[PDB]
Amino acid sequence: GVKVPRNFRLLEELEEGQKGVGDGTVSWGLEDDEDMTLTRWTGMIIGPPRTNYENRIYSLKVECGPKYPEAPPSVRFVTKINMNGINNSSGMVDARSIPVLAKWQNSYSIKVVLQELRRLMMSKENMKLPQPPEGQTYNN
Amino acid sequence: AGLPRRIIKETQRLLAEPVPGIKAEPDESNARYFHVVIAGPQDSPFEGGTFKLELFLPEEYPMAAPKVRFMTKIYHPNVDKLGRICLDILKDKWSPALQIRTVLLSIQALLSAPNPGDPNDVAEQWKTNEAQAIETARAWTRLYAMN
Repeated sequence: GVKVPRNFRLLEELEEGQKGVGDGTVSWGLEDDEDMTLTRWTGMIIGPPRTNYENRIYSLKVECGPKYPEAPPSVRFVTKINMNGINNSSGMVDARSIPVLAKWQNSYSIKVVLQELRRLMMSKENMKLPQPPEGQTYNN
Repeated sequence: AGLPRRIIKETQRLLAEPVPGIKAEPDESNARYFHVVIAGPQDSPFEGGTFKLELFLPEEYPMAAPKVRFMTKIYHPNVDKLGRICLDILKDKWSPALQIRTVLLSIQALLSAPNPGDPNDVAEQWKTNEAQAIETARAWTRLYAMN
């Protein structure tokens, strides 16, 4: 079929981010509003209800490299979180442990990644994990 | 089994009869994706500079407008911080009768004669202090468009 080139796909995601989607429990935008490369993004996830993540806002950094969206983006939590697939010391998201990233398709997007991480927060193996104090962030 | 004739024609015409001051090269992977360089027009504050632009022909081309954006930072009332271009024919006034060549020289004409009146800080600066806006445009040309 017809592939939309990286920069134009990212402009589409930019506009969708600004319009917002669904109930607004995930959101994304450019980290630097003068970054013409559209590389570094800020992600936000509202922790889901009836989990240990509830009523907490999670900030993330999402990096869309030169081969995005053929290649998956790199993701890390800024806000500290105890969650399977997330390195507990650095916040880095292990792609092999998150199915959307391990089985990446070029139809996916920053939105899809954030929605998946939020869905996974509701999983039996995550929803009961004791969390660090609210507000803490990793370094680097 | 490939591209519509029009695209083949327009692609081949861009490489055979190039618009003066404008270079266009095909992407090495995407036959609807083009890398453009526009020379700053003579007697403009962008003169002497070269500006990277990218062009994409969407599936619905020519029913749908081509997608165009600056990749070189530029101080201009019709170009934003991410390089997006506000030009009638790229959205509202686009018709299939227009072609890629028309878009490129129109963008070039925009550089030759900025339109501050267009419904941002840049455009507003160009209205109230045009002299300073022009020297700022020249400054950014020196900083971002000379290599």
